[PDB]
Amino acid sequence: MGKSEEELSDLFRMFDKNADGYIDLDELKIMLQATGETITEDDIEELMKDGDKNNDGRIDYDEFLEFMKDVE
Ligand SMILES: [Ca+2]
Ligand SMILES: [Ca+2]
Repeated sequence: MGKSEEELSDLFRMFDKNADGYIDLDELKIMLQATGETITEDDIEELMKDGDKNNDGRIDYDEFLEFMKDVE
C-alpha cells in the first residue's frame, strides 16, 4: 500500500506457482492449498475481476501491478 508499483511486482511473485510468469486461477488455488482452504472457481475469478483489466481469467505481471497501485 502507499502508491508503490514495486510492491505489486514483489506480490505477483507470491501469486504465480509454476514460475510461468502468469497467475492462473489454478495457481491461485495452490495459494489456498497452502492455507488448507478449498476454493470454488468463482472466488478466484472474482478476485481477478478486481484488477485484471482483460478479465482473461489469469493475472499477467502488468495486470497484477494494476490491482493495488495506490491502497492509501
Ligand atoms: Ca503462473
Ligand atoms: Ca488477466
